[PDB]
Amino acid sequence: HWGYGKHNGPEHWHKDFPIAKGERQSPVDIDTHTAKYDPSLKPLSVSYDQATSLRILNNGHAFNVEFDDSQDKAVLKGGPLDGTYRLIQFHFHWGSLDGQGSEHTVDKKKYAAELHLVHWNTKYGDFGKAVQQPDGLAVLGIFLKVGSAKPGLQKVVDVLDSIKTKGKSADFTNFDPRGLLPESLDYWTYPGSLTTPPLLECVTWIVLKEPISVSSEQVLKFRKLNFNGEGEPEELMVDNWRPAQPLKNRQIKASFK
Ligand SMILES: [Zn+2]
Repeated sequence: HWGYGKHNGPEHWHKDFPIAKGERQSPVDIDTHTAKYDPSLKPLSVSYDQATSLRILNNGHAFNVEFDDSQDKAVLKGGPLDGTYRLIQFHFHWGSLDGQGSEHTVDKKKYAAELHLVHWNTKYGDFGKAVQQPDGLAVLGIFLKVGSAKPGLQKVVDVLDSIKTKGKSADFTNFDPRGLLPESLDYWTYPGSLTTPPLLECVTWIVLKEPISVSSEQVLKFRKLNFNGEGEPEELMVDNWRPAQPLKNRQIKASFK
């Protein structure tokens, strides 16, 4: 019964998921002075023009915007990756206040939120098989700061009322995830894990340097979601982020100087 409260939050997760204290856990602090530029990293290739969104779901921990991943329609390639990784869903982590909410931090700076575009390695055939492999997933992480509105996020904001509580879903077709990207694709990369149980160590992380800006009103609407199901005492869906984990024997690489 893991979650983000005092009694079931990230300091507890190790009791059901011992990998929580593992060698390549996520998120991490990105120390920008110690990350090394790696001139051998290729530019990233984000091919989302044929992306087919289907549905949006409140899963009790976050909301997921789900995609049709039965063919190579929206893929991530290049960068640190070998092969082709298919988009399956995106979600966010965010805070109760603008001073916190992101999972990765940059020189200990916390952003208001963090977007995760989750992709799986097509060499493993499906998502469930991919998460059992050390190179099974590529997660594109994008920070959110509060400032100007993000026009391409507003369709997401406007559907959240219809999925307020755990287990609720809604049709969510024709959403274009290109409208969530910053201008630059400069990134940091490192090997890590899912940041929620089961905390599997199967992720190549690709964290963009450039945040996107969202409005105060936009993030206030994320904070009206609920962790509870319908007809349960209201617990607002806020601070659904895991804090930074020990880097251990890992090097964070930069794509840029
Ligand atoms: Zn996430």
